[PDB]
Amino acid sequence: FPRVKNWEVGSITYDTLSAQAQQDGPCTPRRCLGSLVFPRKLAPEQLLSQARDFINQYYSSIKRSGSQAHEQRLQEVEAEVAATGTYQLRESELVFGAKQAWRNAPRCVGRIQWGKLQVFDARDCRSAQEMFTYICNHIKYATNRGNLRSAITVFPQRCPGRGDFRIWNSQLVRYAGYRQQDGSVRGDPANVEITELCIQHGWTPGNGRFDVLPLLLQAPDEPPELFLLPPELVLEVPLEHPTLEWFAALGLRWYALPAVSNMLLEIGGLEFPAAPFSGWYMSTEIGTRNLCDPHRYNILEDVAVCMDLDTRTTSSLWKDKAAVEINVAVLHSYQLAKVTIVDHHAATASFMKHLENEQKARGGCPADWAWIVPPISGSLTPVFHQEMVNYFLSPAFRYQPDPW
Amino acid sequence: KFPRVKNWEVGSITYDTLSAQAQQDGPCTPRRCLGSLVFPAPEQLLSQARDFINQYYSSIKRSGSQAHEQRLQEVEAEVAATGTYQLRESELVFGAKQAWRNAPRCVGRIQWGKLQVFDARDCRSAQEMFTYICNHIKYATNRGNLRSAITVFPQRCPGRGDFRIWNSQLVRYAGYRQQDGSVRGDPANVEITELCIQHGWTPGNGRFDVLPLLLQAPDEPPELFLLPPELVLEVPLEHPTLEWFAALGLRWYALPAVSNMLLEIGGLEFPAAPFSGWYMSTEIGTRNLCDPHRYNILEDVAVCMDLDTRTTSSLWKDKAAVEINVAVLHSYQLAKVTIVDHHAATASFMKHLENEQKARGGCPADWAWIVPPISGSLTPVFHQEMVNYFLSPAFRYQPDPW
Ligand code: HEM
Ligand code: HEM
Ligand SMILES: Cc1cc(N)nc(CCc2cc(F)cc(CCCN(C)C)c2)c1
Ligand SMILES: Cc1cc(N)nc(CCc2cc(F)cc(CCCN(C)C)c2)c1
Ligand SMILES: C[C@H](O)[C@H](O)[C@H]1CNc2nc(N)[nH]c(=O)c2N1
Ligand SMILES: C[C@H](O)[C@H](O)[C@H]1CNc2nc(N)[nH]c(=O)c2N1
Ligand SMILES: [Cl-]
Ligand SMILES: [Cl-]
Ligand SMILES: [Gd]
Ligand SMILES: [Gd]
Ligand SMILES: [Zn+2]
Repeated sequence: FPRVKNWEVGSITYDTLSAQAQQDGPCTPRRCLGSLVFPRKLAPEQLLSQARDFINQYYSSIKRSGSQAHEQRLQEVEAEVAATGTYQLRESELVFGAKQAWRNAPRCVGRIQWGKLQVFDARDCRSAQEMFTYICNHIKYATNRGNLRSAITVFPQRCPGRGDFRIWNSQLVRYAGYRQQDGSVRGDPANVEITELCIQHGWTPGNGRFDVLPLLLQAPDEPPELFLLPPELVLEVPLEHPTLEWFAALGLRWYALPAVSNMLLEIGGLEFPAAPFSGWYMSTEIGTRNLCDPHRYNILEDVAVCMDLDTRTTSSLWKDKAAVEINVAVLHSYQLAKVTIVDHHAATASFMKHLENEQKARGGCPADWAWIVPPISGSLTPVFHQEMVNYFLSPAFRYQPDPW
Repeated sequence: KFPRVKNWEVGSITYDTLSAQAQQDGPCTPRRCLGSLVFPAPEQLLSQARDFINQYYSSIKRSGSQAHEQRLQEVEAEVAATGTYQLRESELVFGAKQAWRNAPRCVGRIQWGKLQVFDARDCRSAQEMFTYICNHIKYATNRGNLRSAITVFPQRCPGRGDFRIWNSQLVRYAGYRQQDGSVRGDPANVEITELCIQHGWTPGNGRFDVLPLLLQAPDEPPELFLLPPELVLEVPLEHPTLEWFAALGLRWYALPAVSNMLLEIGGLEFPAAPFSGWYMSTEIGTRNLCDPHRYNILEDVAVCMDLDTRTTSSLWKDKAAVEINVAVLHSYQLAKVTIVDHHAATASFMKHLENEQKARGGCPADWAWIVPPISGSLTPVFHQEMVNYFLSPAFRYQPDPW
């Protein structure tokens, strides 16, 4: 059992939960591959094994392991797979599995919220227009006029033979990325590719660097089709700085709802290639990574010139100064627009609290240091000085190949 | 079947084939990654030595020659008669350089070839040990124009105890416990401070009192030595535009000299081999001054800046730390003492990664130590995937002699 120390306080804990980590990660005794974004790469006998495991801790959670429907629920799954090859989850199980998968996400710093998740059951949807309506209900419910609420919508489980439901965008809200004469990009460079696929599927392109892309939604086998998002459903926050008057004039915006729509949900060995989840932003995500990454909007320099900073020498720390103000603008703007957002200090402090809860509850917590520590001011947050153990638990969210 | 490594800023892809040569095992398994943990006979001495000799003769473009095989035959003969062997001087110098080159958590390695190696293997006592160290500090500091160096004391050897420097660095500030249960000075140094006191040291009462050296000759108790004040170059900290900053009375020293690590070369172990470079400004500004468990000045600086410390969303922590780092850079540049900021340093580490890929087919690197403690993704190393592993020669941690 790995010994884990916190270097700020000097406290020691042991991660006993790691002992039940199965689906092996990328690392070996000879080399650590912890920093890698995608680890490695992306007879029904196996299905039952994962199913019994999932059902077993469901009843552990609600006390009733031993006797009662715990007994009973086990055979139905057994019978259901024997008869049909796959099985269907009880609604409560779907709910429990969805929360568990979020609980188990090593890279998520917001997991103190894992208990508060609204699960929409969309396993009875069988059309692209149906998905779109399901997505739109989600977006509307999750956005909630700016008082954001964590939400996941779960579409039908993958079946052997015949295709899958699948959202082609990485998120429900993504901004356009347009190539050009110089091969450079107006808009978001992260989304240039899906922008490419949007246009070659019949989407009329747009103005500039903040065009909300359409959804490319895909029902089984029958190839994808475009769906335009209602403007009133897509909540956005124009970016202003509380004291730097010119910041507004930079014309920056970001959307309200971070909703990830390309990850595969695994509960009890069943796979949901379409299960979009949503929460609310940590401000560094927008202010530091989206706006300031060299390969994203890359605005750092432009903001520095406006602040009349000395960009002639790295040792003026002009990047650092401009980054902080871009972050200050994000927090101020979202607060002004009354849109739920959390700063990286508050978020990491809550995660520390989440660590201690999980220590008592499960004897440890899978955490990926490199993704939990914020992208600015890392050592000024408590998680920096906290050792972590990273491993895979089920239920879980996994990456998956893209539909092309 | 070598690890694929991507740079996400640019889109580069390389394969770390060097990792396959990893001569030792770290803490990670397929079950779990322990990457963020801070702390992770003749026949085996023989195969270690044989691999280092192979390395040395590769580096001088003399692999497989007569001189090469002769040296191999000499080494395994000397292990037969004495249970050990001695490095030739050129082998020692190469070995110390590789150890730096091989250190996964060092962002400064672009410099690895420029290292002054002082051979103190003939050192006979603690008193002589002290003289060697004083010369190291004097050469390395060089009146503020810092030069990288290592001094190598006698290797661990059968029959005799170890040379050890008890201090974790050659220059450290005292850390005194208080009536508040508090600490006056550097809290990281309470233990060594206590040891010094109970070994005869007359303690000070300031926040920046330079510690004496506790130096251990084989099978001897440690002996206390005071550093000549004028040997220890310091920099009072001031801020280019915040004039009240100077009144905080903060200082730091010029020379970062790590002195409690073990240098391992071809299976031989050097328990005492202090090495020194020059500071990256974040070590001082962010970690030494702002860690809650170090000098912890962040809040007092923010209040002075008249930031709103009631709420986290004003980012008072981020703003104060940025100015503390500016202060450090300004002060060192003013004082004409070598310093590198985290942007230049990470930029040069990227060049090292590129050099090393051409040279060795990769480079051992610990992402979490290489990414600076502030402004991580503003630096190019953040977006670079890395493979952590152990190569030898190497610097290793070792237990405290007490
Ligand atoms: C409610 C507030 C939430 C906050 C503040 C938050 C914050 C974050 C952040 C900052 C990341 C870093 C990933 C990156 O930068 O690419 C992340 C990752 C992640 N989050 Fe959350 N999150 C929240 C809600 C949720 C919810 C509701 C779920 C699932 C139901 C979830 C599941 C995940 C997963 C699976 C990752 C892994 C990222 C990856 O592997 O690419 N999070 N979260
Ligand atoms: C010359 C400029 C140098 C710079 C800018 C530099 C920078 C750094 C930094 C920032 C760290 C980690 C900081 C921390 O532990 O909080 C580090 C670690 C390290 N450095 Fe360098 N260094 C330099 C010279 C050297 C030299 C000359 C050597 C040895 C000959 C060396 C060997 C090491 C080793 C072994 C570690 C990691 C040890 C540990 O993890 O505790 N460095 N370096
Ligand atoms: C749910 C949620 C909350 C929040 N605060 N932020 C997010 C966005 C971060 C994110 C979370 C996530 F789970 C997936 C992605 C996209 C994939 C990223 N890698 C593979 C390149 C992004 C998502
Ligand atoms: C040589 C050198 C140059 C430079 N710029 N900075 C340093 C100090 C960094 C350092 C380098 C080192 F090798 C050891 C330590 C102390 C160990 C701390 N860990 C266990 C938490 C610190 C050393
Ligand atoms: C190379 C490195 O592992 C990679 O850039 C990771 C580091 N940590 C991260 N952390 C978060 N939250 N998001 C990211 O995209 C990354 N990128
Ligand atoms: C737990 C965590 O690994 C630890 O606090 C590390 C993080 N990264 C670091 N990076 C450097 N350069 N120096 C450090 O001391 C640390 N501390
Ligand atoms: Cl985002
Ligand atoms: Cl230091
Ligand atoms: Gd102006
Ligand atoms: Gd002033
Ligand atoms: Zn690992």
